[PDB]
Amino acid sequence: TTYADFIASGRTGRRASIHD
Amino acid sequence: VKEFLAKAKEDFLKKWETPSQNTAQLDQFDRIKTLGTGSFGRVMLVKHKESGNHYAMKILDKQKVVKLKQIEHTLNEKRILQAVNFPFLVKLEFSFKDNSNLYMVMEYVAGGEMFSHLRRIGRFSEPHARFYAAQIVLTFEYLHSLDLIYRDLKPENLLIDQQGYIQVTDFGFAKRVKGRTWTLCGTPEYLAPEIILSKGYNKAVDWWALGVLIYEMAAGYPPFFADQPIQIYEKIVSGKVRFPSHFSSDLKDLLRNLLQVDLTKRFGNLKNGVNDIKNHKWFATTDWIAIYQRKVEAPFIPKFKGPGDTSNFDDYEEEEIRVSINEKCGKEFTEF
Ligand SMILES: Nc1ncnc2c1ncn2[C@@H]1O[C@H](COP(=O)(O)OP(=O)(O)O)[C@@H](O)[C@H]1O
Ligand SMILES: [Sr+2]
Ligand SMILES: [Sr+2]
Repeated sequence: TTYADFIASGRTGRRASIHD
Repeated sequence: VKEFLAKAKEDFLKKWETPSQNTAQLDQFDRIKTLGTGSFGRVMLVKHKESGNHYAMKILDKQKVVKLKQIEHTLNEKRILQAVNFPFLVKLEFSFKDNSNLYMVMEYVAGGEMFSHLRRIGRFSEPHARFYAAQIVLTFEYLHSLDLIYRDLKPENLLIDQQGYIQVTDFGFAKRVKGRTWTLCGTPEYLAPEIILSKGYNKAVDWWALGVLIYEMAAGYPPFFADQPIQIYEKIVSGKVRFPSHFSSDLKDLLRNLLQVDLTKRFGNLKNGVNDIKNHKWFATTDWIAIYQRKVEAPFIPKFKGPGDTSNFDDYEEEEIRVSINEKCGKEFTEF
């Protein structure tokens, strides 16, 4: 399921900002 | 209303023109614990000796800010935060600096990040997500009327207070601009495609960000996700999005209008402005004046065990504030 794929992804925790 | 912002914009302009400086000093507070850590510093729960009040102190290492070339962005953050005043924006209480760091003392929002509750519960129901979305809608209308673009909406930057209402924090990328800007900044999952494509952009990116937020709250996962940001970027510019089967048709229609790659068709950026959003069907039951006055009963109230309670925040590795005997980058942060 989409949820399954999300929970298995490496971006489920706090997301950091980008500066570039 | 249309004239509430009148008065509002007047108070902002005075504080924007002539900003407050050095309104406290480090020895007035007792540092207690870390609430959230970041790129150039952290946020700690502190306690004001003279009054006994708890606050949230953001500490920025000057040397680190300069290294990552965030001087202008940092000055922006403080200059704007000290000038704004809205029921759903975190209140900046004090600000000052020393040889090594920059400090911003704000009100302490004890409920924790919306992020933490969102991940724990899984997802919020539509009326619950609508409650929170309504608040952002009014805040962005307030912010845009002052020529400010937020640029960093995400559950991690939204705190729930004792009433269950939200307070927007972190103005790291907030900027006052009439026209368009070009900085690639924000958080991957929430970046509008025109930011990625480097076309130059305006306030429309915030409304895009709102579509992503509402989607995440209701689905429990962002519309565009992957393991690596570049992969995420690829997805965003395609605009191809799928909706959970449980999303109401009214919600799907609002999101198709917010998550629109063509600014010419993006809600919030049309002749009717914010009203295209406020008058949408999904918001029909929402009484905007009741939200603003905070009289609506919040659907979720975080558990509170007295002030100075940090139960709603995960734990972090503690560090000791380091203050050099030599002034660091004094000229760069003269206006702070
Ligand atoms: N006024 C506040 N009250 C309570 N917690 C806060 C407050 N401000 C920030 N925090 C916590 O600290 C974290 C980082 O604050 P933030 O301003 O976003 O720092 P950064 O710019 O390093 O990302 C937030 O996600 C939140 O958990
Ligand atoms: Sr942040
Ligand atoms: Sr920031």
